[PDB]
Amino acid sequence: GHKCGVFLLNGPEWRFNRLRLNPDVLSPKAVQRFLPMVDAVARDFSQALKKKVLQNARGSLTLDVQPSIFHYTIEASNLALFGERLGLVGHSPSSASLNFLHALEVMFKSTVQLMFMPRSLSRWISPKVWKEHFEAWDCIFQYGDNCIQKIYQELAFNRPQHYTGIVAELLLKAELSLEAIKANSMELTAGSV
Amino acid sequence: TVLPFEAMPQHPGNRWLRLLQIWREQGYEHLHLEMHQTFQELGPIFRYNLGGPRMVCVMLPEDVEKLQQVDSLHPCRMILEPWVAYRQHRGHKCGVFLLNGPEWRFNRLRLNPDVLSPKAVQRFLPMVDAVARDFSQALKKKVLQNARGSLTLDVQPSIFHYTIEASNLALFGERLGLVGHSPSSASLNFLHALEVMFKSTVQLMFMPRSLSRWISPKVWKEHFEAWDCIFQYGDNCIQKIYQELAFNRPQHYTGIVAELLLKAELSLEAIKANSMELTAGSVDTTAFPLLMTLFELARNPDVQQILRQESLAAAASISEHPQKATTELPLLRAALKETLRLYPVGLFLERVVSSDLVLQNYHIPAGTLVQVFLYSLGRNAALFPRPERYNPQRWLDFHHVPFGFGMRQCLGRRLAEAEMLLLLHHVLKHFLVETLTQEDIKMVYSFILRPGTSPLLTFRAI
Ligand code: HEM
Ligand SMILES: N#Cc1ccc([C@H]2CCCc3cncn32)cc1
Ligand SMILES: N#Cc1ccc([C@H]2CCCc3cncn32)cc1
Repeated sequence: GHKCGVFLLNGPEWRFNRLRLNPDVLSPKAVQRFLPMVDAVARDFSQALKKKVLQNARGSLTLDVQPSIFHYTIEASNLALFGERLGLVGHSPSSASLNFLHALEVMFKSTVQLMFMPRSLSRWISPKVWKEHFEAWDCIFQYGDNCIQKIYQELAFNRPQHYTGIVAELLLKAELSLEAIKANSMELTAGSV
Repeated sequence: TVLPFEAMPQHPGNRWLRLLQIWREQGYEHLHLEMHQTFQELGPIFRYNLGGPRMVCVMLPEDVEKLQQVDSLHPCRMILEPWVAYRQHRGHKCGVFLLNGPEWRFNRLRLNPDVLSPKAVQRFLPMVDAVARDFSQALKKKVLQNARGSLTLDVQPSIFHYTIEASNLALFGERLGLVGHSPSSASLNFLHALEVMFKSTVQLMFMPRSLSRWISPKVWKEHFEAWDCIFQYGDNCIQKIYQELAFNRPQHYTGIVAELLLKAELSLEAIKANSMELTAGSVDTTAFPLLMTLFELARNPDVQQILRQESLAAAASISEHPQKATTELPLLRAALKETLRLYPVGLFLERVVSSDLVLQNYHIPAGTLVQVFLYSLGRNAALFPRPERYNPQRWLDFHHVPFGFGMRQCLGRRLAEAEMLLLLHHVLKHFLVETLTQEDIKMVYSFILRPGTSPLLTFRAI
């Protein structure tokens, strides 16, 4: 019963959505506000690596950086988007963050398995892939739907003067319906990783 | 004038059809509601067909007062089969919560001075205060990491870990690492086991062991396995302290249990049993009321501002002497009572009557189990005008009995109060509590009464 965000829309619904999203997501003015938040996180990343690095006699650290990079993008995104700092740079992955990387992976995998046949074949030829596909999006939606509940409640009580992320500007303007803000808020939260 | 015990209205139900309803559903989560809607329809008092055994359910302060007059020297409450059974299966002694008679009284009189005595509270408050402070400091470090300077979360986990941290410090002088860090596997196992233990208590306590023996044999296995992990959390705690105090006696204060050990007026086995009850007993019963309070404050901004104002007022004097929190925060003490009026953790008081007595003008025969139902008592519109309204001032003036009464009334009462009192104190001086969730939280019975849902709270630092 959800609405589709811009990534999934065609026609006039799309344009109506997109034009209310540019100013706060894409514009040089938008950037000017969320870039210092992004920068803080990126500073934090390097600050955390350097600490771990200087603990070694050889002043180096050799690792798979994929895990920390993925958590970097989740942090910087959640900040820019939702004004929130999750503790995912220079600290372990949380079970929520890991469950979400995993769901996105499955979602994409299982996206490939369904994309290429019409619904009426996949229906009975691969029922367990639909069941799988939907469960990933359930997990995905739960995550992003967390962020929204948090900020939605926060904003019901005090409407800040300073900049606190992209979704705030969105809610505050209320140019878009709540369902629309939700759908797009989800796409950015899934898409930004 | 006085009427025969059988003149009393009867509860409609069966001890048998409820056996099965529990058998089937693996619980009895609506008990409180069902009991409430039975008082509505039958008046302040009714008997239940236990099938020979006599039980009466009452809801009036009038009737609590009558019941205390009949507390003997050895007030009895019903033997709680599954819990006692675990003690006999493992040969451990019983604690004050499970003892009756002379053995009860011997234990109780040697536990009051260090667990409940206001002298004791004066020694352990300042420790409790430290955990309460550590809790708001932790919250405020996180809150201030967010741009809107607020955190919106489910607090239940961290509330539960507070009551473990504080209890353990009050009790053992041990500061586990549990506030402003993550739950341990020892923590989550303990909480899990406590919950399982309550759950199974319900599944077993409504039918005799002869029946449950073969009706739910693995529910018994579940209960014991739960206790096993509970008695292993507690024993670990005691073995630590017992071996410290064998090697030297401190001259300063270092806990409720230590005082007991140093005095050795009770045998090691007796101390062991009681510490167990105190360790298991000081977690869920403190944490739920505390949670419930945060929620009523969250949904009564006005009552919260009064409380904060009186906590900013008392702020400097209290940090200077934490032991003063009891006398500088009466409005907050009241809110607690108000929380418990509405959300009484222990649903019932109960007495197996030593003497004939007369309630609501019926004859009550000796050896009758009289249960008092607090959910109804405190929701009795006629005694608490606008009962559905959260109003601490109500208590500023026998209507407050959620810890019980007489010699038997909760031994952890003053510890429970201090832990809730100090946490709220520090949350209020640092944060505004907020929710959009203004609709009532459905309570639920598994041995204790507890929120079924956990509301999403926002903590905004000022
Ligand atoms: C809000 C918190 C609490 C509430 C509402 C509560 C409630 C009660 C109630 C209703 C009783 C029945 C007493 C009677 O029948 O007269 C009781 C007894 C008891 N409680 Fe609590 N309790 C709380 C917290 C605690 C804590 C924190 C501890 C441990 C430190 C504890 C340990 C005990 C013990 C050992 C008894 C048995 C006392 C006896 O039979 O003499 N309780 N409590
Ligand atoms: N919902 C959603 C959602 C999840 C991931 C994306 C990602 C992955 C697909 C290609 C792409 C372009 N821009 C972002 N994306 C886009 C949307
Ligand atoms: N052992 C034990 C034990 C565990 C939990 C409790 C709790 C739950 C039952 C009602 C109550 C009153 N005071 C504390 N409690 C009491 C004893």
